[PDB]
Amino acid sequence: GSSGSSGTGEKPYKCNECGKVFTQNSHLANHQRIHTGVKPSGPSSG
Ligand SMILES: [Zn+2]
Repeated sequence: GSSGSSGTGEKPYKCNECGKVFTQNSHLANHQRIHTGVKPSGPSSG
């Protein structure tokens, strides 16, 4: 199962999605936001 060598890098917080890194955790989490659907469902109107 895709048991290949695609993901080298020992970091505390890395956005595997793109390949970035953030000292803090929140930074990475908030960033991952762009790596997922963000349709205007809540009280937001785009
Ligand atoms: Zn990213």
